[PDB]
Amino acid sequence: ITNLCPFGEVFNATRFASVYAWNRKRISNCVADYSVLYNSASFSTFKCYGVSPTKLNDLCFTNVYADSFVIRGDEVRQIAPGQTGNIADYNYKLPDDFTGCVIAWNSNNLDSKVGGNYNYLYRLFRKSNLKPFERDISTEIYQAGSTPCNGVKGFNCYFPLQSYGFQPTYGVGYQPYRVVVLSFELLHAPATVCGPKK
Amino acid sequence: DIQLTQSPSSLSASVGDRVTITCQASQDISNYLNWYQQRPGKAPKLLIYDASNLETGVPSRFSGSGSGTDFTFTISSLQPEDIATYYCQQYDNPPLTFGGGTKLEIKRTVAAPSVFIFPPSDEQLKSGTASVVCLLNNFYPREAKVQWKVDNALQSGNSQESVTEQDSKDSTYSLSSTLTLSKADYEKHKVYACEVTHQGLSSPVTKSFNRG
Amino acid sequence: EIVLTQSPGTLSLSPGERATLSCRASQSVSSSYLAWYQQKPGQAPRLLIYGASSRATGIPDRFSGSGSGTDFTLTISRLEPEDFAVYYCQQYGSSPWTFGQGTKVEIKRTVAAPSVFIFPPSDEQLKSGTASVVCLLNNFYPREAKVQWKVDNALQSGNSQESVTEQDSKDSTYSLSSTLTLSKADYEKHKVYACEVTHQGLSSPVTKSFNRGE
Amino acid sequence: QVQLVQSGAEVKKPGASVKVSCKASGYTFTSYYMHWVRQAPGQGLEWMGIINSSGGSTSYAQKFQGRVTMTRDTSTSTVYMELSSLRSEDTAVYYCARPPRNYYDRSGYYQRAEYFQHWGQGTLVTVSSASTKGPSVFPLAPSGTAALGCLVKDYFPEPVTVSWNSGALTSGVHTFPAVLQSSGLYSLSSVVTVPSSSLGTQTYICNVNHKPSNTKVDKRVEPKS
Amino acid sequence: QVQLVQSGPEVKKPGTSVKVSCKASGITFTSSAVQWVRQARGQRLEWIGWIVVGSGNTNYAQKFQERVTITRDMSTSTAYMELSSLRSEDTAVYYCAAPYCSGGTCHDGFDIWGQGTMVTVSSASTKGPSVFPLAPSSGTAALGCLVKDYFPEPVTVSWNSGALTSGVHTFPAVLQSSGLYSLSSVVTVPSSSLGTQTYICNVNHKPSNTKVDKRVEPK
Ligand SMILES: *[C@@H]1O[C@H](CO)[C@@H](O)[C@H](O)[C@H]1NC(C)=O
Repeated sequence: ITNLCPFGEVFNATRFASVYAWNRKRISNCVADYSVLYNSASFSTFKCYGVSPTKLNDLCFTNVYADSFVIRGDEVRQIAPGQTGNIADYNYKLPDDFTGCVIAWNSNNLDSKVGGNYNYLYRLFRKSNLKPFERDISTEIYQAGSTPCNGVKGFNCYFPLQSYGFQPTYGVGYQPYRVVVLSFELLHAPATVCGPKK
Repeated sequence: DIQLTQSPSSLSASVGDRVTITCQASQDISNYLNWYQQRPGKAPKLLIYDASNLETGVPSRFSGSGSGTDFTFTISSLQPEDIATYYCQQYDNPPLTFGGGTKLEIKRTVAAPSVFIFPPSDEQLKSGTASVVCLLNNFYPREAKVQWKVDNALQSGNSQESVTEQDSKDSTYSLSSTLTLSKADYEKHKVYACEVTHQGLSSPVTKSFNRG
Repeated sequence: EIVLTQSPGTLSLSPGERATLSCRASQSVSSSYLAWYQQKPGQAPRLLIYGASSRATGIPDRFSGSGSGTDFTLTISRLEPEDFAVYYCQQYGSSPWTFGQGTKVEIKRTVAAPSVFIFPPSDEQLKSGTASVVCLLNNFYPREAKVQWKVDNALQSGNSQESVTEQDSKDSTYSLSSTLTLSKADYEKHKVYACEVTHQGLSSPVTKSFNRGE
Repeated sequence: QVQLVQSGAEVKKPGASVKVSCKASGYTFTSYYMHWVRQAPGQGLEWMGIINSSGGSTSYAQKFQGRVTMTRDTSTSTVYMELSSLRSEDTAVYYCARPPRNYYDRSGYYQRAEYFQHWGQGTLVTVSSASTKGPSVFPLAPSGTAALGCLVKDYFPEPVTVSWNSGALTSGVHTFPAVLQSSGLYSLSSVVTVPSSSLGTQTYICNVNHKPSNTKVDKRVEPKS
Repeated sequence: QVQLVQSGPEVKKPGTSVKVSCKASGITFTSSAVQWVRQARGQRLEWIGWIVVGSGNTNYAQKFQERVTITRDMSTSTAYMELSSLRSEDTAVYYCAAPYCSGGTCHDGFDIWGQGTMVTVSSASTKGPSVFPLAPSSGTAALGCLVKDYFPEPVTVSWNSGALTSGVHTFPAVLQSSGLYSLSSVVTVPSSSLGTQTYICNVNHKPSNTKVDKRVEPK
């Protein structure tokens, strides 16, 4: 607990990661002012589990984690405990006992292109579901059958990543959304991230 | 408690049509209303939550709307596997309550039944009872008339019918009728027949066997 | 492309023997990317073998597959009358996923004499102004048969059409239908209609005849 | 990978009690509420109550208050619903249902999310004085397309499960709903249509399971000769 | 019940397009792939091309690359094959095929096939068939039906709504020089059943939407 935690770096970053390669910022030894988050009206999703956001300035934690990525709007519902889908199963999984906040806002003006933004990708094939907070960035050919693929595309041998190709669509559910997930860790250790009141 | 009145109780429509069922609450329940689809014999499966949100994995053909007291649930392109009973459920105030349900049926082209007849097994004859089974396979519409004839004598009071739910693939039904007699009564007669009357048959179709 | 040559073009064997079909590729193809299909008449292809040696689910043991490199073999031991079909090999490890030309597996049988039937045109068809006479040859083997239409002991030519079915899956026989088409006037000008069947199973040609109006 | 697996169908005498279990797997058991919903045969759905899997606090619907007890065992990740003084109206399929977690919105307000995303397979509870009876399985021998089947007769209570060739055969299978005979015993038939040519080649066996009596019967059905 | 079901037969004027559907059931569609193959009458199988359901990636044979478009609709688990610039050489039966898949695992070969869709491309119009009885004469007798003056292929013929199948022979149709098709479907029955048992032939022509039930009586 010393200087202020750099939340604006996470939220106002020029570029966001692909969901399959989601970014994580580890926040330690600072004073965290969450008022800039829960007093803003720009967010379309703001859901906290195990904690109320209006109390965050009065709480202390061992560490805080800020995960950021981009997904489709109709996929934001999958960033929640117990959910399923391509994002939750193969790209970014929250734990059942999650303590934190999920914050998402429409980023069509930033991440959409008339010709499509193909810099943003998601994992489409995987042998098994991701464990909570697991990151998988491999590009190995997915083996759909029992025949080894030998790193070559073909029948039952598919590239595992697929691009969103974000465009300025008509339905908001198809547009890109930027997501920040705040995780509040509590261990048997001194607290290093505290709200200004503490 | 808050009572949820669903309408209609049941309905039928052809493949491809748009279907809109409604759920009305006794009091104000905001938008905390959910829609489940229960296929025959299985647990209800959530399709719409909070009156408009499509559950992950649900096809886009399903939709919902409403806030307050009146709610609607809509299927855009009716599909063969949409055959189920649909329930609305509120959680604005305990206790949680469900609607009365809406049984959705599918219209298709008329298909004639295939009729088979089964004499009693010798093993069952050992027990002192005879069961004759008449099977109608893969027909539409549901209505059919199965008439048992023993030596051309029309039988009533000694048979029971059971009809399957609509098949999720071909939208047809199947029916089984069982005629039960004692071995003494069974051995007393020769010709056992079941007669089937259906919209898909110009004339009734009889399948019979002789006990010999 | 990869060229798939099947051998031989046609295969005639008696039931109980062992049939050996060869499939050759212009270049090497991975074994786990070669398949054998069996297609019966009026039916879709059925996956017989996949991976050049693995049987699809529910496929009998009398079907076997082997081979590697540029040569693959499908062997049907204990040949059965229902195995008359066209058997295809397909490679699906390199685009385009080419097929073989197919091998026609036919069943040998004892010589069988056809049963000859005649049907005069119905009154319903006469009221329409056209007459069709049908001669049916039922359950004969081999395929080679000769059908001659005779109207008032006059041989007909250029006015009859024949149709032969595929080999039966049970008794391995063939069936033929010959249709003679005339106008109302031409049909009513004549009296006696006969079709003559010449076949290996008949000592002499068999004529089946009817008299118009009787 | 979430699974709610419930205990088997049971018969209980009137005035007695029944305890239905629901074993949870594939998720952190203590992180979710567990609800119980029952369905009488041919009727609608009725909410019974809710239990906190963490601390075991419960809240029951008024019409079941004093008659239902909801418990949880964190060691076995199992939730139990116990209903006493059983009457005929209590004959129903009982379900454990799991909704997602609740959450706080931007304003700090607690928001509930009681929509049931997971269900158990259900448990049929029959309230009757009749005694359990195992079924008798009889063949329905066959004759294009032929049809064969198995007749499962004189059992109690519901249900029985019929598979064909140990699950290998599913196409063309019709298992008809049971009928309550005049003798108070249930009876159903399971039929399947097959190609005629397969009559002399493929073997057909029906496997019938009446769990409430621990009855497993394998019956080979062959054409009559 | 695991099946692939295709759309019914189609008649299309030359130069137009045809869209064949292929609906999947019993399978994890999202992990599978669909290949489309064509077979001309009395010919070999011809590979058209395939699609990966999850990604939509397609790969076509060189002959169809400029003419075929293969798509899928995952909300209905239905794949589609569209053929454009239809010429008389496109008259054939078109099959879709897919491997069975358990969620993530898939079978290592195309083991599921559709029934096929017969597509005829020609300038002739669609004409319904006329059905006439070939009545048996007066220890085994023979009867049948004549299906005359229809276009295009195919026609389906059953007897007693499928109850009678032994001894039946439905001959392949022959195109009578007028450009319409003619076919005959016969069956042999014992000579003691003409005056007692009734026989009806059921003919269906889907391209003209014609269902006919003709009873055959001995004269
Ligand atoms: C991002 O920038 C906007 C405008 O400059 C500001 O209102 C907002 O508070 C910033 N976000 C954070 C987390 O500081």
